[PDB]
Amino acid sequence: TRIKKISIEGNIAAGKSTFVNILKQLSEDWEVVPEPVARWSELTMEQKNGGNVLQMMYEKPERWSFTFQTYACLSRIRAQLASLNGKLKDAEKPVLFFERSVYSDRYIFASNLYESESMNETEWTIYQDWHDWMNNQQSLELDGIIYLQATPETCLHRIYLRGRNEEQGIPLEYLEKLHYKHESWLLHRTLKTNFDYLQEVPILTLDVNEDFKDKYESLVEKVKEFLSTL
Amino acid sequence: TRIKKISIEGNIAAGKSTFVNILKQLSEDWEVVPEPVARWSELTMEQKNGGNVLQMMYEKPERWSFTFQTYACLSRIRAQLASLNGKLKDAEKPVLFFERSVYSDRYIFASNLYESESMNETEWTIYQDWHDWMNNQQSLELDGIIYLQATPETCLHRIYLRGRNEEQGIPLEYLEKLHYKHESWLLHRTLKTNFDYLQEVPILTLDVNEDFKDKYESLVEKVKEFLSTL
Ligand SMILES: CCCN(c1nc(-c2nc(N)cc(N)n2)cs1)c1cc(-c2ccc(S(=O)(=O)N3CCN(C)CC3)nc2)ccc1C
Ligand SMILES: CCCN(c1nc(-c2nc(N)cc(N)n2)cs1)c1cc(-c2ccc(S(=O)(=O)N3CCN(C)CC3)nc2)ccc1C
Ligand SMILES: O=c1ccn([C@@H]2O[C@H](COP(=O)(O)OP(=O)(O)O)[C@@H](O)[C@H]2O)c(=O)[nH]1
Ligand SMILES: O=c1ccn([C@@H]2O[C@H](COP(=O)(O)OP(=O)(O)O)[C@@H](O)[C@H]2O)c(=O)[nH]1
Ligand code: NA
Ligand code: NA
Repeated sequence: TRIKKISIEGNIAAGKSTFVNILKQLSEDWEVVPEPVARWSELTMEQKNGGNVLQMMYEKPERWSFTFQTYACLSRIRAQLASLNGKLKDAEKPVLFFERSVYSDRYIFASNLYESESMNETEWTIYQDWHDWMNNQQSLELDGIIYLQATPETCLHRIYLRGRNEEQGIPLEYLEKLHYKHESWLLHRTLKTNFDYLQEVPILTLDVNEDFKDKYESLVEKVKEFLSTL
Repeated sequence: TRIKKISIEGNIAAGKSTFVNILKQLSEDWEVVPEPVARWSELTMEQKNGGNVLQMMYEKPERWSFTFQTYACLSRIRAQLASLNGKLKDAEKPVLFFERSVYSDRYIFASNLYESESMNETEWTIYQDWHDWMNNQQSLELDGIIYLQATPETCLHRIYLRGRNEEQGIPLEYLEKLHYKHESWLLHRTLKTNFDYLQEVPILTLDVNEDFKDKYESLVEKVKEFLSTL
């Protein structure tokens, strides 16, 4: 019938890609939209652009943050809309799991870059104006959020496990800042956003500090119970 | 009934703002969408952002070209859509004159900045991808184009008449480059674009080298004849 839209949120290396790849296999009624930035980490024009932008970002974040954030968010909206229009047309209970959302783009990542002076006030105000508009010009509004909650230390350890050379420099302090933002948005619900409906969207919080790759049935049971409430 | 969309195109200081302000007064069925960049040259968030971006552009175009071009084009689409949805609902023969278009944004200005190395290949490819997408996600497609054709020398003289301090440094060579692009697009129709319908859109070319402020009736007669053909 109508596709349920669920975003999977969480810190760097919390296990979102891992969890989403588990979910996709469990039901023909379940599909996933992987995060464009994750895929930037035969190549399409977007992958070539995104690999160049990520590389330049590691080199000079105060030059590239606005360009990166705008392209990442555009790429996400395009990919989410393509799945929403493309998939699950013959499903009985269709669910589309988004790996992160246009809200994590703005309120986690772009916000953090502005706070670190990697965007100036004009870049940040243009970005928010563009986001406010790019989102209204609607069908991507979330039915629920699944928060994969891990400690900064767990996420630092999982960056090490994943082994991308570019990321081994990421310090615990950066992960603690992103952790606080997620806790403010999704646990305390203190974060004010420009999207009124978000204060009321249901949120399922899953503790993923314990390795779940071979032992995920309890997490999936909580996902199925949560889905039945929507 | 259905609003006719006509873009007014031409080099810097050819007399577009002048012509559009003449047209708006002549018919209750005629409305105009002034160019956001022109208005950046009580202040809204967009005017504050746009004044800052223009100022930084004069200082360092190779840092600010991508940010400026994206914001100018967004601002234009927003303003054109607002007029298309807002105005001329009780008109018998409604016409909306756009001061320039999303096509002059990309194929005149952004293209020129890429050619001058003020955008690198990644910035230019991201911009074109964004434009290709930002335009499809449709109701702004043009019914006709009015080309206000002036020599670079006329336009250089009219920059002097207009007297904006920031512009007095603009050299003839820059105006000659923008002139060639307009002639390729609108006179020879040699310019290849990613918008197939544009090769076939009617174009009215008006020679505006002679001052028309007190003597514009022949130009308006050619506009009314052109409109009757659409
Ligand atoms: C794996 C993280 C990749 N990463 C980023 N990703 C995103 C992102 N944005 C989305 N919209 C979606 C999405 N999925 N991802 C935004 S930025 C990234 C981060 C840093 C970076 C390094 C170091 C510190 S810091 O805290 O040590 N510090 C340094 C000194 N000074 C400036 C203050 C801050 N901060 C950020 C540099 C490059 C990059 C690509
Ligand atoms: C009145 C023109 C304002 N102007 C511009 N406007 C637009 C624009 N874009 C739209 N999408 C819509 C729209 N309405 N306008 C784009 S750029 C602008 C132009 C220059 C500038 C100066 C000098 C030379 S140059 O040829 O002398 N040369 C210098 C050495 N080196 C780099 C090679 C080039 N080129 C550009 C610098 C700032 C600015 C704001
Ligand atoms: O229960 C888990 C969850 C994740 N990982 C590993 O932790 C790293 C990061 O996970 P992922 O890529 O899923 O994190 P994301 O950034 O997508 O949240 C990867 O090497 C995973 O194989 C793990 O070993 N056990
Ligand atoms: O027939 C004309 C057309 C224009 N102008 C002057 O030329 C300058 C630039 O015109 P406009 O602002 O209309 O140019 P645009 O950049 O909008 O094409 C202004 O000072 C106008 O008053 C003029 O004196 N006579
Ligand atoms: Na599936
Ligand atoms: Na009018």
